[PDB]
Amino acid sequence: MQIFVKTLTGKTITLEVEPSDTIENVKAKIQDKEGIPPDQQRLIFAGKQLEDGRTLSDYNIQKESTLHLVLR
Ligand SMILES: [Zn+2]
Ligand SMILES: [Zn+2]
Ligand SMILES: [Zn+2]
Ligand SMILES: [Zn+2]
Repeated sequence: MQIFVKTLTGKTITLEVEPSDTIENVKAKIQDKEGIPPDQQRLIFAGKQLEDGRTLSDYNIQKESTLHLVLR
């Protein structure tokens, strides 16, 4: 599954993931791409705040879905 993560500046990160990847796994991948620490990352998909220990398929994230890094 290819997904897109937009940073707070709107830069697109493209990631290759599996349905069972956790959000914590996705935060690690974002750290590798952009140097953003996982504990500073907050992700949203379709208005939903994404929890570290749940999976992409738990949130119905699919091929070409876009997630956003946001502020609290
Ligand atoms: Zn894939
Ligand atoms: Zn696998
Ligand atoms: Zn994985
Ligand atoms: Zn795996």
